[PDB]
Amino acid sequence: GYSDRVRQITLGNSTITTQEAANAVVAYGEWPSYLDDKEANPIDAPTEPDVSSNRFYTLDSVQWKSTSRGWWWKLPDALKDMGMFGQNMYYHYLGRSGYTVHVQCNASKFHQGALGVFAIPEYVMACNTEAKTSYVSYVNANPGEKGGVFDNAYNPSAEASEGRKFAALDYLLGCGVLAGNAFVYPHQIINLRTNNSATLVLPYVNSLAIDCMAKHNNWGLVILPLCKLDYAPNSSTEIPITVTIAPMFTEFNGLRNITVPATQ
Amino acid sequence: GYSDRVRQITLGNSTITTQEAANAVVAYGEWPSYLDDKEANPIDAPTEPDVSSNRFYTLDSVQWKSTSRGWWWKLPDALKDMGMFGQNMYYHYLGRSGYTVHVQCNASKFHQGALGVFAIPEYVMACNTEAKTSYVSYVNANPGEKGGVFDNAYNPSAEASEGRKFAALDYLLGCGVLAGNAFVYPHQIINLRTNNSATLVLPYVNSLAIDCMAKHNNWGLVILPLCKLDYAPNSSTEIPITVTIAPMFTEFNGLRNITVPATQ
Amino acid sequence: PTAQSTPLTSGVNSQEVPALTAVETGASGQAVPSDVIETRHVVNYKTRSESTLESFFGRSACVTILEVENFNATTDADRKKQFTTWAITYTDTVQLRRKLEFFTYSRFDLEMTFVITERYYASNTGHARNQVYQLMYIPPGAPRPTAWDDYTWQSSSNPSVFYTYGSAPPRMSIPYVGIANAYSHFYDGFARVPLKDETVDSGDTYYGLVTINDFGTLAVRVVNEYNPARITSKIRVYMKPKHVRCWCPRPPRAVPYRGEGVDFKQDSITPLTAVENINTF
Amino acid sequence: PTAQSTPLTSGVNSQEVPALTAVETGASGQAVPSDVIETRHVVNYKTRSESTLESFFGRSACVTILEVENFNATTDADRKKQFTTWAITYTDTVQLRRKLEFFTYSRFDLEMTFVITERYYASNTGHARNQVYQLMYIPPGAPRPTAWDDYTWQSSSNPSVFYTYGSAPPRMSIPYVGIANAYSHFYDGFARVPLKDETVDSGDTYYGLVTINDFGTLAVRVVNEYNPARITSKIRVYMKPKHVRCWCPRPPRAVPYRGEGVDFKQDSITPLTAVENINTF
Amino acid sequence: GAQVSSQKVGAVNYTTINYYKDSASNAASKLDFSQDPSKFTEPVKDIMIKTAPALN
Amino acid sequence: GAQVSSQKVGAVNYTTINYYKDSASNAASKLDFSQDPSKFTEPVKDIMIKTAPALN
Ligand SMILES: CC(=O)N[C@H]1[C@H]([C@H](O)[C@H](O)CO)O[C@@](O)(C(=O)O)C[C@@H]1O
Ligand SMILES: CC(=O)N[C@H]1[C@H]([C@H](O)[C@H](O)CO)O[C@@](O)(C(=O)O)C[C@@H]1O
Ligand SMILES: [Ca+2]
Ligand SMILES: [Ca+2]
Ligand SMILES: [Ca+2]
Ligand SMILES: [Ca+2]
Ligand SMILES: [Ca+2]
Ligand SMILES: [Ca+2]
Ligand SMILES: [Ca+2]
Ligand SMILES: [Cl-]
Ligand SMILES: [Cl-]
Ligand SMILES: [Cl-]
Ligand SMILES: [Cl-]
Ligand SMILES: [Cl-]
Ligand SMILES: [Cl-]
Ligand SMILES: [Cl-]
Ligand SMILES: [Cl-]
Ligand code: NA
Ligand code: NA
Repeated sequence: GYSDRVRQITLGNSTITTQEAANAVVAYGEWPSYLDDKEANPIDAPTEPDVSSNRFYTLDSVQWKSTSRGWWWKLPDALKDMGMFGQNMYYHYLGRSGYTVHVQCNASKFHQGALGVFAIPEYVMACNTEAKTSYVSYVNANPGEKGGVFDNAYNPSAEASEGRKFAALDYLLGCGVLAGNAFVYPHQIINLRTNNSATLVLPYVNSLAIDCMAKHNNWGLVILPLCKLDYAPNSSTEIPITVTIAPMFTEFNGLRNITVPATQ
Repeated sequence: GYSDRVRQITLGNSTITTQEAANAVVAYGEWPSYLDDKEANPIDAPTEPDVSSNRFYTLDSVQWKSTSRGWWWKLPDALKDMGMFGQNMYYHYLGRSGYTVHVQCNASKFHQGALGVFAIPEYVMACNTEAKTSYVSYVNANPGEKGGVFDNAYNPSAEASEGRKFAALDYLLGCGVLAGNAFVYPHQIINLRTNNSATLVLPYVNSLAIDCMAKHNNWGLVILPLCKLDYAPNSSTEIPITVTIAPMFTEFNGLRNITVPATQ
Repeated sequence: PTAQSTPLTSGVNSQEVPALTAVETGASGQAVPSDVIETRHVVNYKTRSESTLESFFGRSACVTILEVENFNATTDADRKKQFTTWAITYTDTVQLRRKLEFFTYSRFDLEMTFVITERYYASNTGHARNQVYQLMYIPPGAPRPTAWDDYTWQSSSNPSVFYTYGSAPPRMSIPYVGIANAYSHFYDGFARVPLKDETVDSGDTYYGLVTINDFGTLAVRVVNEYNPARITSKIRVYMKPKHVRCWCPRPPRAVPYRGEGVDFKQDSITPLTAVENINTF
Repeated sequence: PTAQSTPLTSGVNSQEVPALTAVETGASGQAVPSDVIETRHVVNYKTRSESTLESFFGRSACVTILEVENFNATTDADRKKQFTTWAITYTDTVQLRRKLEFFTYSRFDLEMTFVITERYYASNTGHARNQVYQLMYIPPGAPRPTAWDDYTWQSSSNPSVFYTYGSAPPRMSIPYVGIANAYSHFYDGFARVPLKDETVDSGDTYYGLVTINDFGTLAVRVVNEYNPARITSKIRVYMKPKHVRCWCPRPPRAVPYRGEGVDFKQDSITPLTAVENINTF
Repeated sequence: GAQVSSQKVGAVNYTTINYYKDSASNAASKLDFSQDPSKFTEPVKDIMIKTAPALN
Repeated sequence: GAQVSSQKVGAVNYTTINYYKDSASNAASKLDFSQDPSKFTEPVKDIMIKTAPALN
């Protein structure tokens, strides 16, 4: 009865079902966990918000078209305005979190296409001016739940002030490496003939036990069309991709007044 | 190998197969049985016709259209002219029977629609004149294998003599209760995307051990389109619904000359 | 016994999927909160005591209102006002009937209670001595009265209760008296089989329980002879099913009754009030 | 158990100083006579039996007076006099209310008793036969009568008591029926949260227990039809809390009530009578 | 022939004696907490395990 | 199921039988002499000994 294709995930007051999964990935074979006393750093008693924040948040959906070049988000950035997770994040200097990432994309037995879904630690991307290096604004680096898109062209700006955004060039993974090698990162593929969802469980990954969430994204989430969407009755059709992410084993230190980042 | 979707039922010289079932219902959790000595009433040695009568009889098929409002039959009425069951029924004053009801409706993976299939004890229906109450002719109450149909309008007769039939109003289940609550009765649903048949096994149900079959129907069988038939290439398409019913554990008392009911 | 307590549960990431089912099977949804959320432990001490059948039916309900009078009657019509007869039923009123009709069959003993009230018809005709009432149960076959003072009221075998005005409401128990093994609230059939070519009328025959039911008759009189002052009385009849069993549940009555059957009335078959939109909180 | 006996004590000359304290702590004074005088031994056999909560509340108190009449009503206003409805509460009167309001929360069963009285409206319209009353408890949601003889009085499920004039005052017990774990005598809050920019009226909304309390309705009628003589009746309703628990004591009401809330009236907020001087024996 | 039974709790026993020779005269039946919703909510021939697929 | 209890003395036992199936129907609760005035008269965190200084 039980199947690699059928799964339920419950976190807090939220549940996901899928009937066309393809197993699930646990990044680097490690489930998330709380921070042990023998690896701890800040000494204040941490806040562990548990069910208030460790639950599925669904981002705004994006549309997959035959011409789409792909999508990216950063974490914890994409969830910074999500319910109590966002509040706990911004009221504290320090935070750590794992995640369950559930990417959703159904179609029909007559559609075709394949999405690579990658979780990338320290997903540093190229800037869009050749007058400077590492020249990206905080606002452009941290788009929140809307994330960003890849392009198949690189057109760096005439003036440095206009190029302070990522050059998200698809085939170089926005960072000067070949996209065909992205499979070294934890990943699944949503191949429409096979499955309609990808599930990745991510431990906290960093060179520190805990860090400043508002300064530093631990993971990138990349969705790249490896094989373009095609549908014979209408090649211009679009199908939604929906991203739903739950923080897990969240832990926060250094409580004070709320952080309100710059918006422009 | 074995599956909730694949079933064989053999009674007497008759067998049914289905490859897209959805389990089977045993009404009120009780399989039919013969009448025990400690619950018996008439004292003559009963006739138990066994395989001659306890076998699948297939009624005339009906056509499901996008405009159909539903169908009803009564039991044992629907089987009164069926082989040796009918003969045993009419040669005796008294009879009891359980049933296996198998409703059949296949389509395609591109059709949609859902039929509620309900077995209703004492399915008393409203009459079609407001000049009288409980004013239904024997002939109209007992249509036999052709059964009857529901309507979505109630148009009671101008004169009492013309309204001596059921007002089979669909959303009131032909009896002044809301059809959405019919699920309190033993039932299955034939939802075309899921299954192509319904199977209900019915014990004898009455306030007596045994009764006059020619006077009294113990069960109603109701088939209501809960979601209309739709098929994109031809919205006017029709698909058959076929009803096949086997008496079970039949037992008859009070043998005499044959009952021949009025026909007009 | 109590209603269900809730166990402490966390989350899952599993091939076990209790949130999904297939109601085509005829099974209702079965999942409970612990299956689809993280739950705390809550001990449930609450019970379903008041929804047992005995509790649901454990009330004396008014089933009819009868009228009788006491005065010097000089016409046939006025003589017929000196006593009343009523075929025993629960269909004169709607409330108890609807509750019983959640079920197809039942078995119970009955407590019957009566409330008897009077008023003066007029004020210029003196007064009236305190009245005694006779309520006689006439089982099917026993002779029915044609006058308030005929021989039937001697009631040698029929049960009668003599009630004195102003005394406590009278009351008696009746056993389960059905000739079947349960009462039928619905009967999908007829009292006889009409046969081929018979000359018996088929145009004015009825259908269902009305063709087979007969629980006898209640006959009521004022035992006193007339005073100068005409007194008019009402007798309210109450029924409480007790020691109750029921079988085969049914959807409850959704639209007004229009008689003893299941028939409905054309101007009263629209119970739902339409909502403004499918998205109306 | 008895109140405290007094021990034999003499005097002291000591660094122990029970006469001094510091009530800033929130503690009341604790010293007793033996601490500050020479005392004899006195055995105290007296008990605090009559100040237990059960004893303090162990009385049937009148909480309202209802009126109903029986006559031939020909106008809407007069038809409405043939029955009465009353939202069940203890705030129509002041005495039981004030006693209950020594506490913030309570839990008790209720004994309800009724005293029913009549008088003739006039003397030139003959007489009236003895009347039977129906007192029907209508829980929240159940249909309320619009006429004295409408269908609601059949009372299949609502509890009703039928009372015959001149009989002993009728009486019944009611369990603790609160939907919380105790009754609240005071509720510092509202029934809903008004939200930012909503169009719901905020100018005519209320505050406190009145926004959340609902113990249903008592409906009363005379069951009899009209006599030539109009009869007017009063129904006094009595409540006795029994099996009582209470929590969180409060200062008692010091000034007149002016409604169901804690509000006070400008002409009645001077309870103390001024003394001539601070030195007035 | 007195029966002593537990009362329904309020905010603990009571006594009953039957006075009449017919059981129909008796007061209400004692609370019966029996139930089996599955005869109506799950009257299926083959057992359905919640955590399993309803159809396999 | 008769309960025999001490009466309140006058200027010595009595008998009670409960007739009803609901405890709400019962007569008054028996005298409960429980008390703990200190939860209102001395609800202090640190014990205060009368003979000692209230503040030291
Ligand atoms: C039932 C009814 O309405 N009775 C009324 C009678 C009758 O109408 C007449 O007496 C018949 O002629 O008249 C009264 O004025 C009366 O006698 O005092 C009032 C009384 O209530
Ligand atoms: C309530 C009341 O005051 N009723 C009084 C009536 C009415 O005022 C008139 O009958 C109405 O017209 O008058 C009386 O003289 C009477 O009838 O004997 C005295 C009686 O107490
Ligand atoms: Ca045989
Ligand atoms: Ca759970
Ligand atoms: Ca008489
Ligand atoms: Ca001393
Ligand atoms: Ca009246
Ligand atoms: Ca399941
Ligand atoms: Ca001191
Ligand atoms: Cl955001
Ligand atoms: Cl036929
Ligand atoms: Cl006589
Ligand atoms: Cl007489
Ligand atoms: Cl609406
Ligand atoms: Cl009534
Ligand atoms: Cl009357
Ligand atoms: Cl003074
Ligand atoms: Na429990
Ligand atoms: Na003492």
